[PDB]
Amino acid sequence: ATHKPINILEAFAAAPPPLDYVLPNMVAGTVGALVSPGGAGKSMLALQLAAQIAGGPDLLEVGELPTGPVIYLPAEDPPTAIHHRLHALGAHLSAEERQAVADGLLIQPLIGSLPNIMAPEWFDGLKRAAEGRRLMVLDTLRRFHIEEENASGPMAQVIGRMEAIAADTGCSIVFLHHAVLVDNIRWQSYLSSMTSAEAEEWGVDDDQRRFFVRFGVSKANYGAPFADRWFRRHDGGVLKPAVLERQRKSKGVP
Amino acid sequence: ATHKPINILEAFAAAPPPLDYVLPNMVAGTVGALVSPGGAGKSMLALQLAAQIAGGPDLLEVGELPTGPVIYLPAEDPPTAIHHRLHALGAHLSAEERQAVADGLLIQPLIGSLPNIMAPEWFDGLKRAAEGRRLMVLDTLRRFHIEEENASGPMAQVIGRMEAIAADTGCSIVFLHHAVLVDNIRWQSYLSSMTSAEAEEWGVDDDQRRFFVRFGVSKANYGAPFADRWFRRHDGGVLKPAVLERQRKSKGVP
Amino acid sequence: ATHKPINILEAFAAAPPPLDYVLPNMVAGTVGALVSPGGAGKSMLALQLAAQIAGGPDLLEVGELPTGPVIYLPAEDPPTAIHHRLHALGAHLSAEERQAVADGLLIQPLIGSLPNIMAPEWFDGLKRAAEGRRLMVLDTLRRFHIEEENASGPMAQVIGRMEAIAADTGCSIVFLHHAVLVDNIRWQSYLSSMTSAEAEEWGVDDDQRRFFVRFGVSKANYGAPFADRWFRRHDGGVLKPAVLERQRKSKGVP
Amino acid sequence: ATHKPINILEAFAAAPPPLDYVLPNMVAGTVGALVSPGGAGKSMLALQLAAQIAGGPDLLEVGELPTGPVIYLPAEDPPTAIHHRLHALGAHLSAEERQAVADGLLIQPLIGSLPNIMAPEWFDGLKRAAEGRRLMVLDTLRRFHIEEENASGPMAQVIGRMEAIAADTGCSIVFLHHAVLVDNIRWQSYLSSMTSAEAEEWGVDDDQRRFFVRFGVSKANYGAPFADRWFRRHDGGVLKPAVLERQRKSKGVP
Amino acid sequence: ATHKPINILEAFAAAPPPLDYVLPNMVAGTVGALVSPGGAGKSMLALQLAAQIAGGPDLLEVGELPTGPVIYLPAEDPPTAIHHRLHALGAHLSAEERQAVADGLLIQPLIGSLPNIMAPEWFDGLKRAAEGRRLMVLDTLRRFHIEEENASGPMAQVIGRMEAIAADTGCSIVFLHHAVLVDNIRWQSYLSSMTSAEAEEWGVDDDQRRFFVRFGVSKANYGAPFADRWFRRHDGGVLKPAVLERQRKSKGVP
Amino acid sequence: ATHKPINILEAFAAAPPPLDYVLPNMVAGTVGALVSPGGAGKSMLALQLAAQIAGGPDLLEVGELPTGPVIYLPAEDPPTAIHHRLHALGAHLSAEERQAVADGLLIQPLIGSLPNIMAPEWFDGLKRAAEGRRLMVLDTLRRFHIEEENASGPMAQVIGRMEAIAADTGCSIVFLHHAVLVDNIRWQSYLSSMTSAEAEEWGVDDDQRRFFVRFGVSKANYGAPFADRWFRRHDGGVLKPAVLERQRKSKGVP
Repeated sequence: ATHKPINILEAFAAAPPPLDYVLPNMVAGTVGALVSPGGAGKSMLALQLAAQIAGGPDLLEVGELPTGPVIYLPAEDPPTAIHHRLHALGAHLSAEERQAVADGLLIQPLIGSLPNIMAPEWFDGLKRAAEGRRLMVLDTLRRFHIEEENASGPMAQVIGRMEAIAADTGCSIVFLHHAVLVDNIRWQSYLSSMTSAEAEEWGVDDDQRRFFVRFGVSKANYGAPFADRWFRRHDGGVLKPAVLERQRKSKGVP
Repeated sequence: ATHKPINILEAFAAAPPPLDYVLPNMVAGTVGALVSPGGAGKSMLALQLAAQIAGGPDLLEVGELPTGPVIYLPAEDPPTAIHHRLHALGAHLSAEERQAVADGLLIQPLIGSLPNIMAPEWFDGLKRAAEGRRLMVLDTLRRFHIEEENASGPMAQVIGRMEAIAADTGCSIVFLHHAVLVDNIRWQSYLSSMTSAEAEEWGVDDDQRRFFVRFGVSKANYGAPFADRWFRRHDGGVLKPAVLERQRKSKGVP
Repeated sequence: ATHKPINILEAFAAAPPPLDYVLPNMVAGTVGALVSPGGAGKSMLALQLAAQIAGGPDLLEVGELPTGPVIYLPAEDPPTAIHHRLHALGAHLSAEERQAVADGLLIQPLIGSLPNIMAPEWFDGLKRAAEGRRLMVLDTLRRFHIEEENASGPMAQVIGRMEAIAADTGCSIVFLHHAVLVDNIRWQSYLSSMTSAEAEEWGVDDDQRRFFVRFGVSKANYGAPFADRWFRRHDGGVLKPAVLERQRKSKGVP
Repeated sequence: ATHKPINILEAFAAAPPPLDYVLPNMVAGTVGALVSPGGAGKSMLALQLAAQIAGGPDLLEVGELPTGPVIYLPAEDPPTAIHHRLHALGAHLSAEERQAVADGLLIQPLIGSLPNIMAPEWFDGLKRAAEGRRLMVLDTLRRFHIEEENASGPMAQVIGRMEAIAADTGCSIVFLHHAVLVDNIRWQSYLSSMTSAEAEEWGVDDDQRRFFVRFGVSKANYGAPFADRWFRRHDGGVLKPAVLERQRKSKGVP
Repeated sequence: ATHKPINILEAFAAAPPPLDYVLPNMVAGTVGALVSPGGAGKSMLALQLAAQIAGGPDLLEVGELPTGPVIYLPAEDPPTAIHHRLHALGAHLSAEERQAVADGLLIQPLIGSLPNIMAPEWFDGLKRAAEGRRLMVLDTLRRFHIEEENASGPMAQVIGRMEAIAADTGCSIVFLHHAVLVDNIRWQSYLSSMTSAEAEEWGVDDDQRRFFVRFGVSKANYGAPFADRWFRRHDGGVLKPAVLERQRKSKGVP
Repeated sequence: ATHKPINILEAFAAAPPPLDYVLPNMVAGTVGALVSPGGAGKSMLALQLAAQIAGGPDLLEVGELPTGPVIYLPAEDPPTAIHHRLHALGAHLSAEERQAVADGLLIQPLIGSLPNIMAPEWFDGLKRAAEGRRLMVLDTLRRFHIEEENASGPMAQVIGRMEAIAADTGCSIVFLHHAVLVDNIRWQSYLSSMTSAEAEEWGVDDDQRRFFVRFGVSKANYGAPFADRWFRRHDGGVLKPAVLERQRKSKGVP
């Protein structure tokens, strides 16, 4: 990506247009990450945010977000599993909403395709796939490079190429990560399953905490504070705002 | 392999067909692993599951599984040893069951052949061998690559190529591994010899524990929970269900 | 860069010209660093210092500094965020001061441009951009090389190239670094958000410490001591002196 | 090496031919190791075992073994030391036995020859020398490769090449190793000088333990258990059975 | 460099000429090192010893040293800083002594030049610069190579090249090093700022210890023991003998 | 080096000639090492053994050793230092002995010559220099290679080349080492300065233990036991048998 010098006098003289956020606290045209241990629900959450930006409803009740074409690249899930996940989500959408989602969302399975962003063929293809789009989701980062995720140099190159695509096309990029990488990212969100401790704190008996997960923004530079959110895992894993009440007075001794 | 974009509206519109499992909790067309310390019985278990999927009887009493051509690639055992294991297993099969196994199972010894999936010759050969088959078993992974199993980058490439073959041919791949690879695998099963503590728990005298092993699925993303299984080692190591009874009231002080 | 041998006799007889400092304690024509944890305010401080040297006012109350052309290279901030930062700073500048800054400061966004000082094309371009200039700011170092920052050999080459550019052109270079690498630098400054301990030491009640940050020179070889400074964070993050006084007697028990 | 698929039906119907052991518990046509600290007596034991298989007497009292041509490759001992070792062993052989050994054993000194199994010239030469032979002994492994023995990738290739030679020619390969690397071997034997604790356990007074060494198979997959053996060190280092008996009641307090 | 065989009979027959020392305990035509933490005063001490060997006075009161052409190569200090140090030193030299120093000392700044002794261009240039000279000072070693100072192999090559230049030209080489290299060096001297404990030992008030430094030889193979020296820091850092008296009876309790 | 197969029948039928030792317990035609911390006296001891094998007297009173041409390669000492060392030693030799030493000993200084045995030019030269000789001494190993002495692979190559030279030419090679390497060597000797503890044990008062050093063979496979020897350091470092008496009854409390 190449940029023209900033017009300093203009920036001083007039108020610049408000920042454009693709996601809460994430500026459009940049790279971000969604992290959590495997199985926490990143793929489901990612699909839901993708569907919302594509034009679907705000089922997650995060802020209302601008709409634009979205491309989701799942490289770890078998296609038939994705079918089932979409069918499950579909139960939460009206006929008009299902249509809007299909009109703005592209899902291209890449399991076994071996994408390597450090290879010209894939960098070129990914950049072309980002053109005209507002968001690109990579699930997960591990399958889009062949470097050591512990090597700062190689990873600075891998992440740098995502920044190049985003800056040149305007299409934001969010990669999922099972868990440095975070040091090279300016926006980071996460998923954290409800712990036994949190279960007691929110009046959820153990045995049931398996159905709740919290989401928040762990790293951001701009925008108003985004409060952590609790989601309930419905049939098929679909996430929806949880209805929970703080257990001010303990039920026993935590 | 290459995939067609997901038809979103169709996925929403009607429930997709049920998932096709090659093994308990493992989706057909993906890669999985069977792990345990050396000498625990992976080769015998693998041969039995292979014989089952090939069309043989469900001697292991694990779930009922779809049948299809199977290719077993033992790269560490002397060919004559494989003959002894087959002969032992044969004593548990009727005439028609032996014919069934023979018609659907191919066993190609590779000791001394040095297969290297990162080499074009072997990748192409292994992919060709997977064509038209339901399952391919690699025994063990160590002899199918020349990388440092501690290196995430190189191993991501090795496992990645197995995913390419499985997704492209539809043939599932399961590799054995002597006790990371777990991080890059979505399905994982294991074998663990009966401990002295477990022997006490199941009323099995110590010294006799050497004849029992437990089999379970430690990592799976889809499907109903698979209950751990206890197997009894018979002549030649052939595995059978074993009917153990948990000692409710201990025989003494464990 | 090339230097002429030192004329010994002349150095003895003539009074050495006063050292030319681009920044407090930093000799013009050398490389230096501004260090701090991400989010402490390096980008804002650097911008204000750059505006001052370019010809703007001494808003920070640091020593008056020689003026000269300045080029600021932000490689991590999206252009729109820079527009906003400039507009905020502009509220502290008169019409004449705004023009002075615009006349002497050049800001070239590099997000996604992937600069690599070890690559001929980039070394040449950066060297070319340093010609005729007083100061060049790299924000941050991590985005100007693809090496391991903990590797002395590689970083010697990276830092060495910045030294070559500064020496040959006369343009000083200051790179930002998010909290080894300081062992290769002769000038280092830092930013440190006020801690609870420091707030009690300076008469700032807790809950208000979020408004203050300290700036100081942690490594220098020449010049009179630069006293640590406390800055108050104003709208948009603009830093202003806001003088504090030491709390001789504690307000309680620290 | 190349193998023919296993004829399943035949393996079921026909009784598998008895496993052919080159050494106790070691299947002919595979790779194995003899391990111990330097100086324990590996070279002498290996020479005696080699002489036996070549057609000499069973001086060691191990199981009678099939006879066949043997090639011994000492890469660490100067030729003159080998002459002396042979002369010492000769005192235990009759005229007819000496001739049998000379007829079936080939000893090619390689000290200073710098064999490297990873080099085409040496892999080809060693493979050629294994043709038509029953056993090939490498003394010791360290002098047949230039890799890091603690590096799994490189050693996989080194050991893999020995497996290829053994499988293709039918000639078993046993390499000596001075006390990871055993994880890649299926057969392992050892030598261990009698310790003070073992001497008291076997009725040997201290000060005499220097005369005894124990031999045993530490890793094996097939065959009836081989009982650990105690050998007495005679002139020149020649090993002979010398049977000991367990000391039921201690001679004091161990 | 190339050497003629030693004439043994001649060496036996008569006592060889006395050893030629370039510095205390350091034989002419070899490599040595001056080590200390950064900021201890190595550059000033080095310049003074250089000025002495060049023909200046023995201000340091170290042994009397043979005179000869000297070349000083400071690669980290801005040229203008060197002018200030020379000017300060000049105040301690008479008119004739200044001329003496100027006639025998060459100072070639190399900041930003990036000398790399492993590169043919620089090795050849440095060797040419050593021709006809008595001493060459490298300040500091870090800027004369691009290797990992932790790597024994590469450093053995770097130091080796310095030995080649010294042995071939006869010009001794001393490199400064900010606190392995010691293992590959036969002569090593150091600087260590006065500790609070040492201050007490020499009746120097704390807070004033900052003006004293001790110089010594930590590694030397030949010559009479060199006694540690205490130096007083004067204006501009110029070093002078300092006449300290050891406090026999302590002033209080150390 | 290449060797003809061993004539087995001949080795059995007749007693082979006694082993030829170049040094106590070291077989001629092999590689050995002399190790000790720097400054212990390896260079002096090495020169003395070299002079003895060359034809000089057994000043060290080790065993009487066969004579043959010797070449000593000092790569760390300045030539003039070697002159002084030889002159010192000369004081202990008669005119006839000095002549014998000069007739059989060649000393070729290599300081700054940068020998690299892994380079064709140097391997070829060293091998040529070993032809017709009985012993070659390298002082020290570090200066004859550019590898990491901690890397077993590279070192196996470096040492292997010395074995190649020795085996092909018959010239033994002993390298000195300041202190793995020892694991690759079959003969090792050492020097150990007298400790305060040893001083008391041999009735040597402290302050004087600096004049005594012990020598022994730490690793050997053949020959009769070699008892550790105590040497006294005379003028110039020349070593001679020390006249010491065990302090059976302590002088106080050790």
